[PDB]
Amino acid sequence: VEEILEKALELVIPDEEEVRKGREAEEELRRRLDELGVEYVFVGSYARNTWLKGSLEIDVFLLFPEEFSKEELRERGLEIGKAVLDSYEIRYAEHPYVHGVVKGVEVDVVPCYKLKEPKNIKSAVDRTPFHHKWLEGRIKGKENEVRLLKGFLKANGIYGAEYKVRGFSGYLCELLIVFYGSFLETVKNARRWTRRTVIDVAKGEVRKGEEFFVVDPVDEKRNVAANLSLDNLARFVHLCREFMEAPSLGFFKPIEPERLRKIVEERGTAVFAVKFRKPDIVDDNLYPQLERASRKIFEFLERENFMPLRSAFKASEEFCYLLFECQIKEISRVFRRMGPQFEDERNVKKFLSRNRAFRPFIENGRWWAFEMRKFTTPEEGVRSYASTHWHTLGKNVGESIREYFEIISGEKLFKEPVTAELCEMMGVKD
Amino acid sequence: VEEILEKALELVIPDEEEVRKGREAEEELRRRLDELGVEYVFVGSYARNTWLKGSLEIDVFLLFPEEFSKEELRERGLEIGKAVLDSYEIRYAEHPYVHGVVKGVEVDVVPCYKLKEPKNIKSAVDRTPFHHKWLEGRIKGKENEVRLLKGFLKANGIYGAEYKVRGFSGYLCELLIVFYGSFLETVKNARRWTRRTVIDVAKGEVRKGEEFFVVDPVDEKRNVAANLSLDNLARFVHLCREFMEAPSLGFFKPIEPERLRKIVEERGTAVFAVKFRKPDIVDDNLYPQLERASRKIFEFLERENFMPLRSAFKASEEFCYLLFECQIKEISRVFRRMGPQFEDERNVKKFLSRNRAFRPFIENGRWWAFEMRKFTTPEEGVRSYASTHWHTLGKNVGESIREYFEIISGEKLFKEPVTAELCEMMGVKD
RNA sequence: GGAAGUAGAUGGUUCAAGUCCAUUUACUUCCACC
RNA sequence: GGAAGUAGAUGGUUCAAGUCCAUUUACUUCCACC
Ligand SMILES: Nc1ncnc2c1ncn2[C@@H]1O[C@H](COP(=O)(O)CP(=O)(O)OP(=O)(O)O)[C@@H](O)[C@H]1O
Ligand SMILES: Nc1ncnc2c1ncn2[C@@H]1O[C@H](COP(=O)(O)CP(=O)(O)OP(=O)(O)O)[C@@H](O)[C@H]1O
Ligand SMILES: [Mg+2]
Ligand SMILES: [Mg+2]
Repeated sequence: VEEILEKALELVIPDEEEVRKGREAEEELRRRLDELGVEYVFVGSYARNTWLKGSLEIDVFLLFPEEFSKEELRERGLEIGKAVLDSYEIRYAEHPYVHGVVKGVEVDVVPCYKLKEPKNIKSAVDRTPFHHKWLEGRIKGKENEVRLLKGFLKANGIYGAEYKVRGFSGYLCELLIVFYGSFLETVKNARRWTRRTVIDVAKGEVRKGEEFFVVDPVDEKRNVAANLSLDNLARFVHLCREFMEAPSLGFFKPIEPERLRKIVEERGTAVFAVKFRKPDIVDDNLYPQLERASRKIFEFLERENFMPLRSAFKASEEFCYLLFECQIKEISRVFRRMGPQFEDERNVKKFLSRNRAFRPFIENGRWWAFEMRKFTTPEEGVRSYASTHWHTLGKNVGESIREYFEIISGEKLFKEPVTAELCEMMGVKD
Repeated sequence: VEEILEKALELVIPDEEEVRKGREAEEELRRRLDELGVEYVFVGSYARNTWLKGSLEIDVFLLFPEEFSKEELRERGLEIGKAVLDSYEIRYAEHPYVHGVVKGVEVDVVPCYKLKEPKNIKSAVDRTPFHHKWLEGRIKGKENEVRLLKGFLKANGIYGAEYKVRGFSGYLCELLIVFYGSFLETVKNARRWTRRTVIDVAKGEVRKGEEFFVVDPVDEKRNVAANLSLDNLARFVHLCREFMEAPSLGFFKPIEPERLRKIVEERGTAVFAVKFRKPDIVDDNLYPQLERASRKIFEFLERENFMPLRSAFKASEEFCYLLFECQIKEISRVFRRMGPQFEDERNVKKFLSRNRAFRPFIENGRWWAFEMRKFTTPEEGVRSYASTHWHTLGKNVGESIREYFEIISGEKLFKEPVTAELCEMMGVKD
């Protein structure tokens, strides 16, 4: 293992030229910011030298007096960000900031309140300067351990707390390194994590809770792992077990429509997608909506007895796809409806008063009716469901589905940019 | 209602010529029996004049000393029966008797023990002479009420306690008339019977029990309605409710393969039969076995996710048919198998060590595997099931299935003598 | 023959079976055939 | 935007809904976007 981690360091540590680029970009930022007479602080991974090789982003925090309105922070912050970056983008879900580039390096310029105590925070980002002060004199010397953890997580698709990933944030990685001492110790101990593991770095303690909870040393009410999904927690624990069993440098490194067609026909399942235009909204808004829409349709498919197996979704540049595989390609038109016990004649009368095609029957002490379905395939079902229940499939996703959707299968489906997702959904290997 | 019951009397009461035939057959039996110096007693419906018009059978009971072996009763009883009847058949499940004809009338000649007290009975039939003594001076004058109840039950397929029917015995009908006073009172009160109704004629009482129970005034441990099915009890109660709501003389009176084909295709269901040679055994042995075989296959169909709707069975002269209708004509080859929670690595290791086609996955905190079915249709499934599980489908039925069976559907099935059963199974009306 | 129960022994399946699919011994009832 | 909760109002389905499919008002958190 020790030999592998040596090799892995070459993948996670920035070389002298990349470090040089960062420092020069930092120096230029300070120069631009000092010219404006702005109050700022460097925070995050650049300021701690815990950033992953090839993935540098400098965080500059603009410190505003607590009295300022939320609207002043965005106006003033966006104004400063734009004046200070070579090129810029402004795109966010709630908390305002400017993304840009200085001397080839990515930068976020972020307005925040200058608080004493990261308690009753005023903006969403107010803890961040306190994270830095806390980590400052604790992370020193353990930089490459953090970089190993980040690289391990990134190579396995579970790095980042954003909705798209629902994984481990960079800050969480730093806290784990402070807690365990090193990447290897983190990985060894994570093998024994449960869905009820509470890690409290400030108290130097692991206990049991209602949920997986890593308490922010800056804010004991804050779960740093709040947005780590159960399944992704499960993935990391499993990965840690595998790595220790058979340590591989491959842990640190990240089909033709014809074969996919044959696999689907081998499975004998109904495979299809709902396709609609992607709403022009940020990822952090879009993905939870794609998750909701996918779940609502899945649940419809289950209560309709199509026996859905799994679901998946994918957003391309212009379209979104909700993907489903079902055990039932076609169900009978007739089904049975449960009626009352033979005993209560009031409800039996009412149950039998319905005009039906097929004459109700007594079985095991109760009345039952044959009834007719409006659809017999999972595709016909989803068409009905998505057309009438658009409004429950996410604010923007539901509105887009209301404007246009189509259900795709077969040769037509395997031509869509969804092949990676389909393979993962069906556990296709090789 | 009173007018209908007047008309109905003409259907249930034997005319003077049929009564005359019975009396002459009785006189001839006595003459044949007296010539042999045999000890006998007339019992049952002929002896009480409670027999249904057109359905006369005389019961002659041979009274043997209690000390006699079971084998002497059969040998001696069969010997006497044969000497005394014009023609005869000997066919029974357990308790020996001879069926025959004297002067055009059906007769059962039955050996029984001459007990004091119908307690700790020695043969299955030992209560019968006591039933007669009990009913003798209680049923007098209410003969036609009994005949109305018998006729009502017979016209609706629930007369007789034998396994083929699982309904109301003639003796049960007599007890109900003694309890309620008349057919109309029986029918009025039966509307309020439940699956827990206990009727105790000897005590003049209705109470609540664990099950529907009519206590034999001759034997308080005996449930006269022991073999009345829950569903047939339910049928009678419902029928009683209908009759009182809309009294009809029709209550007392008992499809082309092409239309049936269209109905099945309208339903979109899988309809098929298991066909095998009828074992050469009595009804009372056969029917419970047909019931078992039908249930075992149904249960297989349910746990295999073919969503069976109902089942039915029919014995012809030479074949037996087990009939099934399923919502699922074809299921996918792939299905999901539930594995362990991500937490216990011992069981996860073992779950993942199985060589599979399709790579297991984590969902909601636990491992799942894709697995492949050996069959994809309910017919393929039953073929597999009946070929390997013949031994659990009844002693004789299972052995016959082991020798030969076939699964039939479509045009081929609608040509079998099973159309009545199929219509009833699917609630076909008109 | 079928059903219910009591005690015991097994095979298969399954990550895991007293708990699912089956096999089997002993004992106790009960039902249908009147 | 998404999630959880507290209180209230509705439509549909159903023999029967506080209990299923949905709609909606007020209030309390929480998460992602750093
Ligand atoms: N979801 C979240 N939870 C907790 N803290 C967060 C956070 N997002 C941002 N932060 C804080 O803001 C700092 C900067 O965040 P980012 O720039 O998004 C990532 P980073 O921690 O610098 O590491 P990375 O660039 O190596 O991924 C973090 O170090 C952390 O203090
Ligand atoms: N399953 C059963 N339960 C209770 N008593 C039964 C019985 N089978 C037969 N008996 C007794 O034996 C008598 C003769 O029975 P069966 O001849 O089979 C019918 P029955 O009662 O004479 O009426 P039926 O000929 O109008 O149907 C009955 O009257 C009853 O006393
Ligand atoms: Mg950064
Ligand atoms: Mg008779």
